[PDB]
Amino acid sequence: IVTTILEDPYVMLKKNANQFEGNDRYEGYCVELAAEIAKHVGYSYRLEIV
Amino acid sequence: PVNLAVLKLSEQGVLDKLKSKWWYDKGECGTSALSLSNVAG
Amino acid sequence: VVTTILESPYVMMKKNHEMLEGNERYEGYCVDLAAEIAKHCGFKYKLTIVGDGKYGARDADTKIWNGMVGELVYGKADIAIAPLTITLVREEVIDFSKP
Ligand SMILES: NS(=O)(=O)c1cccc2c1c([N+](=O)[O-])cc1[nH]c(=O)c(=O)[nH]c12
Repeated sequence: IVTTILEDPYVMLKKNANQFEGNDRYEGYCVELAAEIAKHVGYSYRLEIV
Repeated sequence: PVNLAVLKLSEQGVLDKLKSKWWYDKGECGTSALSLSNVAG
Repeated sequence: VVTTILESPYVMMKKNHEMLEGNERYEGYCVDLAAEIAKHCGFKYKLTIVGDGKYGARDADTKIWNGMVGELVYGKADIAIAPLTITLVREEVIDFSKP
């Protein structure tokens, strides 16, 4: 599980968040950073706001 | 594995490309003689 | 034992170094940085210069480290306060502090 906070270009909810499920409900910088490390280390994750 | 992965991203240049995208690529902004405009009148 | 390296602005040899034996032989930023570290640490420091005159890189043929890095892994040096860049391969062999 990933803990994060919403602030500007790091993490912000995606356009039409009503029609979204899971990790495809967020977009930003830290979103892409979370994606890169999860692959290199090797574990699936789930994003959650504080 | 995370600490070393961070160093793996930085040295190769993953962060630097990613920082260029969200700031600039996804952005909405962007001789000292007598000029012609001063005399134009 | 405190291993360092000779640089232009960091570790300078003072004038009249023959007339001053010990820690008075050198003066710079990196000398005072060690004193700040030993203000909150219980350790006795001796200004020891590395003999090779190298930072540290494992050769292709030998596959063995040299200099301040070489002294750390093989177990000779205790602490290293010097202008040393923190890279990927160094972290695999020796632990580094915060920048
Ligand atoms: N003298 S220099 O022109 O600036 C310089 C040039 C090239 C490599 C350097 C280096 C310095 N340095 O600042 O003395 C420190 C340092 N430390 C390391 O750990 C390393 O791998 N390479 C270096």
